[PDB]
Amino acid sequence: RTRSIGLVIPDLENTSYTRIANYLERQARQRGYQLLIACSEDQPDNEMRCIEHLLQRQVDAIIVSTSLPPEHPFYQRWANDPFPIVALDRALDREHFTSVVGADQDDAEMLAEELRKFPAETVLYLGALPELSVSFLREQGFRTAWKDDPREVHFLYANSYEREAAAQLFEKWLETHPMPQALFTTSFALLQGVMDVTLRRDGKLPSDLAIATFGDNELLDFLQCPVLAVAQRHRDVAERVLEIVLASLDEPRKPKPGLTRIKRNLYRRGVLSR
Amino acid sequence: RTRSIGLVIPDLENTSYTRIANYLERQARQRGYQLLIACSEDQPDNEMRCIEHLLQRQVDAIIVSTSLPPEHPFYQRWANDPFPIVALDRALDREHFTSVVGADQDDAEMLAEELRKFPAETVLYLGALPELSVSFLREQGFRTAWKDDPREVHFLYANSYEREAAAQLFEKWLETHPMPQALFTTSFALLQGVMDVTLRRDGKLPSDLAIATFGDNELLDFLQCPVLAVAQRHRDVAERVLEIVLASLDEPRKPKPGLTRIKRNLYRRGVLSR
Repeated sequence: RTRSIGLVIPDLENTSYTRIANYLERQARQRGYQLLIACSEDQPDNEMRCIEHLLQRQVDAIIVSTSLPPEHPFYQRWANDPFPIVALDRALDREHFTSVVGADQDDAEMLAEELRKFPAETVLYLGALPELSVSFLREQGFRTAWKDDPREVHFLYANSYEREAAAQLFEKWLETHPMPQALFTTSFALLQGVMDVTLRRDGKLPSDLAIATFGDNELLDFLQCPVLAVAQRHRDVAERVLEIVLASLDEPRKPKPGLTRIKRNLYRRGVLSR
Repeated sequence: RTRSIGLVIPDLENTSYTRIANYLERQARQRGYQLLIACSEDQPDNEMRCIEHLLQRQVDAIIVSTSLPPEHPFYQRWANDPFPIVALDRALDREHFTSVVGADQDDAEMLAEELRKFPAETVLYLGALPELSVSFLREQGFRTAWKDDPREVHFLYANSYEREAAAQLFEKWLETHPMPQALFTTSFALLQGVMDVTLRRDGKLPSDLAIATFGDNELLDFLQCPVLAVAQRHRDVAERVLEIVLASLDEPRKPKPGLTRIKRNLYRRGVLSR
């Protein structure tokens, strides 16, 4: 017992991971628990050796945001081990591990439901990598809220979740199709890309466009148009992850394996903050 | 020998501290150490107990962004002690400790000298807490670059490095004077404060105001006026700190005690971005 918990995440560069790490650090310190941050750079081999380096340092538990294909046999080593691995953001084997993930589907529905209330003839759904779950979960939540609505929705998918990729595709798409009144993006990076194109061409970012995006930024309040944004309950996430770590260490018999979900918060910015 | 280093910072929320922490863990992991983060919340009492805790966990060295004044009696305990204690951002005793700090005067002048080149008449320096060391140096640097300039500079000073303090003051000042043609802020928060009121009044962020700020943000690119931004070399700072940590462990002597000013990088945004 070193009264310490390993936390493996991609990097402390992403605000989402950092804010959760922030809330978790102040959470853990509060109970005389140290937190050991070992980043993977989202590389599988790095993660595996970040794990053992925590084990070498007599860590009491690990919290992981795994980059492996979860089933990958590495974590099946601790499948029936009382040593607790608690997953964050990206789930582990749902039969041998507790995982705190988000509720992308219900989130995407809520956000989509809200955007639809805005008048707009032409609508554009912009995502990326529909092969992935986060991409599909979000599309499904959206399609759910736009089921019996008459309006046609143009769907457009980029090769990656990047600013440049979105910029290129949206610009190419503007040749055939015209500018939309309503927009739905599944990451902030996509919206950036779309905005770059609108700053080009127009010179002026829009004041006649309902924006709806995943991820949140406070600087969206300066925009001249209505924007809707969803972001994680970073603190509420941290609480739940830690409660499970403590339950496994303290209580007799660990919590049930499987997913537990936490919904995002909606934010009305741009003109909706006035 | 645990092969571990303790970091003590205010929080994992401030951009600069997190980015520095990011580039520091990635470096520390490579050299084969494990950072332990302990946040003071910028409270003296907390800061002190953190160091008690980290020391108790057999840590090899500590990096600190201290909340205490440079020659506080608490850190005189390790003044002639060979156990390394390196200082980040906020400097410790300038003769018994080595401090990796910024070049606020140099950076201010550089940024100021750049801002001058635009054709403005009414230029406004907005700062906060003038008597503080950091506030002083930035006022100092600015005056150097606007020494022989034959143009007035109304200096305005908020009573906190905060957004609403800046806004109130500026809008109350905007009664007595007309709109500046150039502008110089001493933090990002003060720039926020100014833009809030400019978004009021005008209902639109300016397109003709030459802007110079401390602290960077990519989203400044979307502005439609000239923008100059200056921010830390997180990676340089991080790796140059850690170099001193290892030199203190390995080399038969402790390196020169004193300040090592690392200069900030300049970026161009708004219309300058495109």
